[PDB]
Amino acid sequence: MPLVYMNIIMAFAIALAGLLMYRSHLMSSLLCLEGMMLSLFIMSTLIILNTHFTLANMMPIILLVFAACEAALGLSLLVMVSNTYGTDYVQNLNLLQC
Amino acid sequence: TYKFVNMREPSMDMKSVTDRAAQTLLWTELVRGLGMTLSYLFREPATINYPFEKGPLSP
Amino acid sequence: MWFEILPGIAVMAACLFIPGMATAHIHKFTNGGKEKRVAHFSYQWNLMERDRCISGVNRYHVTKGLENID
Amino acid sequence: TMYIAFILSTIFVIGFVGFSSKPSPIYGGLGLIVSGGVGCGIVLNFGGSFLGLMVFLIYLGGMLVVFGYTTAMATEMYPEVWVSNKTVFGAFVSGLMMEFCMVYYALKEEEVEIIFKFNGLGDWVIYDTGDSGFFSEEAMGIAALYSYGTWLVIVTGWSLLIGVVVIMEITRGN
Amino acid sequence: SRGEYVVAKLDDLVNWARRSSLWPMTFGLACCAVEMMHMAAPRYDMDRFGVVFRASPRQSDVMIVAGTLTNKMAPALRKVYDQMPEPRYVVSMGSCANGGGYYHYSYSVVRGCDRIVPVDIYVPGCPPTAEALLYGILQLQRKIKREKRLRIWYRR
Amino acid sequence: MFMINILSLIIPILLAVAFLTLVERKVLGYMQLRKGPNVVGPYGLLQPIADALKLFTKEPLRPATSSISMFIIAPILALSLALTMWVPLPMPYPLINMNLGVLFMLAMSSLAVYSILWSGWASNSKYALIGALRAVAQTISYEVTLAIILLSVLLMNGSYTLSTLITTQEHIWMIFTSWPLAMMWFISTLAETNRAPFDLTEGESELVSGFNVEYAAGPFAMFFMAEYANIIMMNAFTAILFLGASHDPHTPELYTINFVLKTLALTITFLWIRASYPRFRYDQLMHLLWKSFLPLTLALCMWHISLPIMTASIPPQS
Amino acid sequence: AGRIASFLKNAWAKEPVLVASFAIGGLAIILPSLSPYTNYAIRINRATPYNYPVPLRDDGNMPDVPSHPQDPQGPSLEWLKNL
Amino acid sequence: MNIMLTLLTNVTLASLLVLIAFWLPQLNAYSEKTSPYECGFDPMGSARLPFSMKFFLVAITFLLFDLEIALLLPLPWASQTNNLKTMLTMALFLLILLAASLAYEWTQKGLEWAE
Ligand SMILES: COC1=C(OC)C(=O)C(C/C=C(\C)CC/C=C(/C)CC/C=C(\C)CC/C=C(\C)CC/C=C(\C)CC/C=C(\C)CC/C=C(\C)CC/C=C(\C)CC/C=C(\C)CCC=C(C)C)=C(C)C1=O
Ligand SMILES: CCCCCCCCCCCCCCCCCC(=O)OC[C@H](COP(=O)([O-])OCC[N+](C)(C)C)OC(=O)CCCCCCCCCCCCCCCCC
Ligand SMILES: CCCCCCCCCCCCCCCCC[C@@H](O)O[C@H](CO[C@H](O)CCCCCCCCCCCCCCC)COP(=O)(O)OCC[N+](C)(C)C
Ligand SMILES: CCCCCCCCCCCCCCCCC[C@@H](O)O[C@H](CO[C@H](O)CCCCCCCCCCCCCCC)COP(=O)(O)OCC[N+](C)(C)C
Ligand SMILES: CCCCCCCC/C=C/CCCCCCCC(=O)OC[C@H](COP(=O)(O)OCCN)OC(=O)CCCCCCC/C=C/CCCCCCCC
Ligand SMILES: CCCCCCCC/C=C\CCCCCCCC(=O)O[C@H](COC(=O)CCCCCCC/C=C/CCCCCCCC)COP(=O)(O)OCCN
Ligand SMILES: CCCCCCCCCCCCCCCCCC(=O)OC[C@H](COP(=O)(O)OCCN)OC(=O)CCCCCCCCCCCCCCCCC
Ligand code: SF4
Repeated sequence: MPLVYMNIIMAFAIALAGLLMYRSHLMSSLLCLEGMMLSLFIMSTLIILNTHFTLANMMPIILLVFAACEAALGLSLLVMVSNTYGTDYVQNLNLLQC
Repeated sequence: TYKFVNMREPSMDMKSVTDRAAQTLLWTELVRGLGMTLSYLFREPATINYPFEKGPLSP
Repeated sequence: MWFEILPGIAVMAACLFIPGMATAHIHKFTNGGKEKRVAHFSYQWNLMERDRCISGVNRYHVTKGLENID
Repeated sequence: TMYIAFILSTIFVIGFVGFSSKPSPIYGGLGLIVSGGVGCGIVLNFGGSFLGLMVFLIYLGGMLVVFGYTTAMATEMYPEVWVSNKTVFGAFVSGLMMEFCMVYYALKEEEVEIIFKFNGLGDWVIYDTGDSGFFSEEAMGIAALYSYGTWLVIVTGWSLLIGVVVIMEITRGN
Repeated sequence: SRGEYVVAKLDDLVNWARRSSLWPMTFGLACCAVEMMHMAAPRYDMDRFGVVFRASPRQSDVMIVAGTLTNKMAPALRKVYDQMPEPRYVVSMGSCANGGGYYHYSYSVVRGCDRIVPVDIYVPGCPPTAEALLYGILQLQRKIKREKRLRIWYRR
Repeated sequence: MFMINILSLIIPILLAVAFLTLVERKVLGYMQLRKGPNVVGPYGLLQPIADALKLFTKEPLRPATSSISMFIIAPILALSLALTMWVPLPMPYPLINMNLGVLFMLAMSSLAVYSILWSGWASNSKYALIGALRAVAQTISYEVTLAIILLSVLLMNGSYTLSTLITTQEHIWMIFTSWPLAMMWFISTLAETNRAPFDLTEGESELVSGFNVEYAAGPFAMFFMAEYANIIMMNAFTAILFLGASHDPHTPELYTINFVLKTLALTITFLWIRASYPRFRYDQLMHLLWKSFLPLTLALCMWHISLPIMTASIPPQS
Repeated sequence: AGRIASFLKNAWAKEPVLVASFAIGGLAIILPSLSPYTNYAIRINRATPYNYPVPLRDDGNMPDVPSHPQDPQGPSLEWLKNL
Repeated sequence: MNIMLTLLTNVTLASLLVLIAFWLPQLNAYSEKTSPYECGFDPMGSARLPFSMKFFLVAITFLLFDLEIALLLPLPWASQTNNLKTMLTMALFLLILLAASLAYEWTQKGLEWAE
């Protein structure tokens, strides 16, 4: 494996660590979630272009489509939470307990 | 006496409906405004050459 | 009058002439008086590289022919 | 070599470090736009012009909505930047140091991570000698989404329509 | 001297730009503002001379104080004047701006905008005609033409 | 020689921008029964030079509440992208010949959106924020409609190369072929370039100068230059895409003259529209595209997908 | 038919944009299945030689495969020449 | 390489313009000059307070439609295939589903701004 794949995988790991470590805002977590799919897109297209898997070139587009479907879902949930509580803080999502 | 500034209703015959639909799809009144401004472009400007020319005054 | 606008439009047109004519002249100058080769595909690029190799001067636009084969 | 792909990969990682340290959604979106553009550059070097331009365009459109939402839902009196907060600066510096350590180790020797084995050599080395002719393989493979891949089109269209229905239903309230 | 010649030419060039590009702020207070509109009108087109209204104070060089300045309004006038970046000039137009005008002995009128801001040109009249205001603008341009900032600095 | 070509592409564009400022002043004046600038130079030819010198010798200030980093970056990004959009345009030979030359321009325009957003947010003022949000809405609407319209028109072409656009328009004009899409594209370019009736981000009547309310001296001049460069570039793109000019490979100057004349005609049409119409409301602009253009745009996209197949007129791939 | 005529009259007087949109979309869906040139477009796409025509090893029992490109055997684009 | 050089030239020219603008003229800054602008009066609140977004749903629909246009963009190359009928059916299917999304949102009043 070249160092390029190493950098892309490291970027994905950084974005994954960003999502799992909340600070205050739910929006920042959504941005971290969008970055993970960007890294996945880049990695998949790098792999496909290098092996000349011609029919697999349509896969990154489907990846993007469901990426932005998830982004839409997250934005809708964020607006509902903001309407309820006044802020997008993750601290307010504490009514339910384990 | 008095007059109504805006109390007219449009006719619903097919020719008038088609004319209104053509005005909607083809921006007829917008082109009309463009033509008016073009006419003013080709008219003569109304600017005096101050200070070499002065506006009229009275005693 | 309305023709006092023309010098400004004339200057703007003169400014807009410069980029295209300059690009055409530079393309012809750097390609031996001919059009810059368009290589949109690997086949065209391979043709350009072959032209560079066969020219003997490391320039694809130096074209060789029958006098060069024999 | 010129190491263009490696440099762009490093900039990609740095942008990820930024928006993962998470200063505030404005600067997170800025970093994500930078990362998207640099990734477009990376895949352009690797060959995919359409894919690079598409990912860049999609993320430019997406980050526009995020700006409007963080102006409305996710804003505070003093938005945090990387140097504004101790936690954000600590995370940013940690990510930068980890990336620089990996880069230095890979350049100095064939770095084998605890997960995968990486060889420090040419991205130009790994490329292929063969060539196509008078068509773009990537463009043809993407255009095969309609002739081939009728199933993928169906599931994708159904997902998009259901996504519209869902986002309308979630925000209904009442 | 060579340096004196260079600075004279340079500050003639700089003064020409400021004279020939004047951007008054969109700021009118009372009946004197209608004559500003008539100066903007086709008859005495101010756009000929490079005089163009800008709404934002950050993008204006001249403040034409045209109308009565009241006690309730003086802070706003000073605020926008301060927000105008330098070099900036003031043209007080009409009697109300110049002195008190018809409202000099009033509890609610500032007797002159020169109590609030440093005024460069005073245009008399109630209201001054559009030609009078245009003459004031030209006099301001001729006043700018005499400024020698680089010539002062070289001898400084 | 490539640096020389870059300079020949950059400097004349800036000169044309300054004289477009002058031309717009004079055209609006003569349509409003005035004369416009005619005092500074011969027929007012030195007015843009005076304006530029005044702006760049005036003092620029950073507001106390502003974010200085994004306050500075935004004009830089705006002007950089405005100059960059010109590099793939064939006149008749592009500076940079791209296989996908249209998607590059779409992506760079979508990036040019963010300059006004970041300048408005960085200024930290309410008028700037309102202008930025108006920009967000406007870009939403015009972006979707522009994407689909360009897709259909290039579908009549065969590829995404502007030289192939010239080859396609060798015989007739895309305006004759597809005039409805041409009308909708012209409206969409008005919205994209923020020209009247869609000048909502910098709407002086409602907001005091809009998003660049806090910008002064040089940084303001850069926003003005970027906007006018975008105007000229969009008009040139429209002229290439719909008003095709005959190309002679041995004497390319004729194509340059025709292209310049058509670009000037479209720019003058922009100024004419600004002088002729009132300003939209931004909710009415959003409802205009989604509820009027988007249905017709989708129907015309279906029509232009089907038409080459049913008439056996599919363009060559290369 | 009167109900349909009244509905179309009302739609053409209130939403001509939508009337035109639906008409164009319907024409786009229906017309290609009736045009006789769809097969011609398919054949033109087939006739384009993107890749190399690899020759066949002759077994002595291939009368329909030309020995030379100019031989009468093989596909003919005479229909495309006069089109 | 050429595109990188062009981008570097454009960015360098813009940065030089900013540098000249911020260093050539005489500077005189004080508290009143650099205060925020609110038509001459001090702002009551802050510009960083939340600014309600009355078109929040249209933005999400814009995200989804941006995906749709991304799917539609490779159509010029897909029209060179031999399966013209399948290509046409799939393209029309995608466009009809996009139109159906728009019609559903329009009738369910998703394009009406919040009051
Ligand atoms: C307060 O109540 C009121 C009043 O009061 C009482 C009034 O009166 C009025 C009446 C007013 C009105 C009716 C209108 C006023 C309102 C407005 C909003 C103004 C309306 C005006 C217009 C619509 C048109 C006027 C024009 C405007 C506003 C545009 C402004 C112009 C600029 C910003 C120009 C600045 C930009 C420039 C100059 C471009 C930058 C320069 C360049 C690019 C040039 C650089 C070139 C180079 C670097 C190249 C150099 C190298 C070369 C040449 C070669 C070198 C080569 C080498 C090899 C070395 C009203 C309504 C009112 O309500
Ligand atoms: C960061 C960018 C680097 C690359 C720059 C590339 C070229 C840039 C081209 C654009 C220039 C823009 C300005 C144009 C000129 C007008 C403004 C002007 O004159 O500004 C000059 C500025 C002017 O200072 P000022 O802050 O008073 O500016 C006011 C200027 N007027 C009056 C005209 C409004 O000069 C300086 O700041 C320095 C003057 C001498 C003092 C030197 C101090 C030491 C540090 C620098 C010298 C080198 C030290 C080496 C050793 C270090 C270790 C000990
Ligand atoms: C935009 C890109 C940057 C350009 C950088 C500068 C490039 C050169 C700029 C061009 C300079 C133009 C100077 C114009 C001369 C003024 C014209 C003339 O009319 O002015 C006369 C003389 O003007 C002044 O005396 C001096 C003007 C400038 C003289 C030359 C200055 C130095 C120019 C050469 C140096 C430029 C390069 C060095 C800097 C880079 C006085 O007339 P005026 O009263 O007003 O007109 C009133 C109107 N009336 C008549 C109808 C009533
Ligand atoms: C009807 C069954 C109902 C119960 C099951 C419902 C499951 C969901 C609905 C699924 C319906 C489609 C299933 C069949 C997919 C066919 C895929 C493929 O095999 O057929 C294509 C044929 O496609 C046809 O043209 C029609 C495709 C379907 C048309 C639209 C149907 C939409 C129905 C689904 C609506 C969305 C709901 C999905 C979620 C419920 C390929 O033809 P071909 O030419 O050889 O392709 C060339 C390939 N080459 C190059 C290798 C030769
Ligand atoms: C390339 C150069 C093109 C130059 C074109 C310049 C035109 C003139 C420029 C001045 C106009 C610019 C300012 C005007 C901006 C706003 C214009 C505008 O409003 O247009 C939208 C207008 C107004 O809508 P409303 O009145 O609000 O009604 C809504 C009811 N709910 O509605 C529109 O959508 C019109 C857009 C044009 C539609 C195209 C005409 C469609 C005709 C279809 C027939 C062809 C079918 C093709 C199939 C052929 C079958 C054989
Ligand atoms: C299936 C084939 C078509 C494929 C798709 C067609 C292309 C894309 C068009 C669809 C986009 C979305 C359509 C949305 C339709 C419903 C929207 C709606 O609610 O409209 C209402 C209802 O108004 C109507 O009248 C419904 C539209 C009726 C149009 C359908 C007519 C059918 C056309 C038959 C073709 C006849 C041929 C005549 C040719 C004439 C010349 C072209 C009015 O809108 P308002 O909410 O009042 O506006 C806001 C006011 N505050
Ligand atoms: C052929 C070879 C080349 C020949 C020509 C060479 C020079 C070309 C121009 C280079 C740029 C200008 C160089 C510096 C000029 C002198 C500026 C100066 O020192 O001004 C100092 C002075 C400040 O005032 P002071 O006396 O200090 O008072 C303190 C405040 N109470 O006064 C001021 O600060 C006055 C305010 C303005 C100062 C800046 C403007 C000076 C002239 C610039 C002209 C060119 C502008 C170009 C703009 C960018 C391009 C559009
Ligand atoms: S000086 Fe006269 S005209 Fe002017 S504001 Fe006062 S009363 Fe009105």
